[PDB]
Amino acid sequence: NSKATDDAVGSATTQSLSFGELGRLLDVTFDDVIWSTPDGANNTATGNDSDTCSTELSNAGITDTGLGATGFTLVETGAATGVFVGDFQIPSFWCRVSDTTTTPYTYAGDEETTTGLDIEVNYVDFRDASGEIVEVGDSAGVRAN
Amino acid sequence: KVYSWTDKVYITIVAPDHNFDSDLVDEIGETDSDPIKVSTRGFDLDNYKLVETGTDTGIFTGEVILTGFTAHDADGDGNTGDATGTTSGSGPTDGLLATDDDDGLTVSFEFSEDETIVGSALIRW
Amino acid sequence: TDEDAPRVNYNDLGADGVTTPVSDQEEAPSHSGVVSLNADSYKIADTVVITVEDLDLNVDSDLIDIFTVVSD
Amino acid sequence: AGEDAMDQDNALKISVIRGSDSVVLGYAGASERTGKIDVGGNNGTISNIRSFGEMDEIAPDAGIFELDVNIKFTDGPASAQCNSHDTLYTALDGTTGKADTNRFDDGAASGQEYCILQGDILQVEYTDPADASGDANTVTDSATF
Repeated sequence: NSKATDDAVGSATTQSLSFGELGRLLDVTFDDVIWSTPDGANNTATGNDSDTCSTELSNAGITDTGLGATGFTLVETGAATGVFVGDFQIPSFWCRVSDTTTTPYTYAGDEETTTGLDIEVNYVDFRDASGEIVEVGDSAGVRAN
Repeated sequence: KVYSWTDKVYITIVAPDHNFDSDLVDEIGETDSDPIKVSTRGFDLDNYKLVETGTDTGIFTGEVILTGFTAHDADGDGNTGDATGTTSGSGPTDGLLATDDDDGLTVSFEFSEDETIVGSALIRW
Repeated sequence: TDEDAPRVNYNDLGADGVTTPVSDQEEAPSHSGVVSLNADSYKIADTVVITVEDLDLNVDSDLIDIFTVVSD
Repeated sequence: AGEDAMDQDNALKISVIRGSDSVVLGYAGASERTGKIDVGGNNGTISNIRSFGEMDEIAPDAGIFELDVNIKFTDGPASAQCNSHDTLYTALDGTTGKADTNRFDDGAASGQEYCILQGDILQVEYTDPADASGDANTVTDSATF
């Protein structure tokens, strides 16, 4: 929670630069908001009701409260393939981050259903083809019937 | 164009400007900055959400049911309560509105501040 | 049959890490027992034989299923 | 390819309507519990309503959930046409009494008894937690006695 790269792929060590966070490798965002599990002392918000977001997620039975909870990690396909494959299951309920301008993140007091929201990933590329930092990601939507 | 009481109306809005994200079903009427105002000649609902039919269609669809008023014996058996008169609902599908037997529906949409596009309907037997 | 068919349940930890269950079911319907005689007419001591075809009376694939006659 | 159950609490409502009066048979989707019969949804407390449990999926790859519920001849709106029988009401709660309050939240009006007549409409209420728009949605199906 102390580091600014919480719930992000990478390393605990992180330095702030003009291109973002050094320790931030890959992030998954719902509605362009990073999916993070409520933790620390900044998750005391309860929202419109008296139930905290973490307690609401626990009551809903969603153990996938964040990227770290799911255990999602990147693993190479082979010894020298150079292609990394990682996966996780989309939860029915997620806790929206109220603001990303503070560490640890301050989470909203109520959860919302992920259906209809657009799920977007962002892989931070330290060296592009010309050998510099280029931000690339993909987009998808959480369908519902 | 013409409705009776205890009837449901499907509200459709073609607003390509509000299709903010192609992979996200956009919504309107949620906040006070972008309000949706449904109203009769005496009753109204505030902050009524509307939902896009598709992820990248640009058309918003939602329905409200006119619950009428409970002060009438429509069945003629001699007791009130024929229609559960109640004004409630804020989502795109659970809107409930009370409406007199002689009233008029009004739906107003805002696309920019101090600018509003409105729709009208009438209620008869 | 249909929604009430015997279904076996088995939890599993998937490759992603969730404990999603995997289940399979197979219908166990019944059959209309048909009993008939080998001939339309029989003589005295003609050794009539009763053939009963009904798969639901088989209660073991190993042992030979038999049905005695009550003497009481 | 696995077992699924509709675990949403009280998402399904089963009710019988005769004109301007309505009576609810119970609720489905939550944990099975003992409860009485409410008339017109007057009882604000939902824990006192009978629960039929979670619906079970018909096939591992179907997505359709079926629940078997039986309706007694007493499970209907009160009317004076049924005074011909001094009906004994089977208790739905833990008590063994045959009084009216044992099966229904409130006693029937004087001169009237709970019953179902010819032409009564049987309706099922289901609240979808996420439609194609990912919000609350109500769908109904109706049958006529």
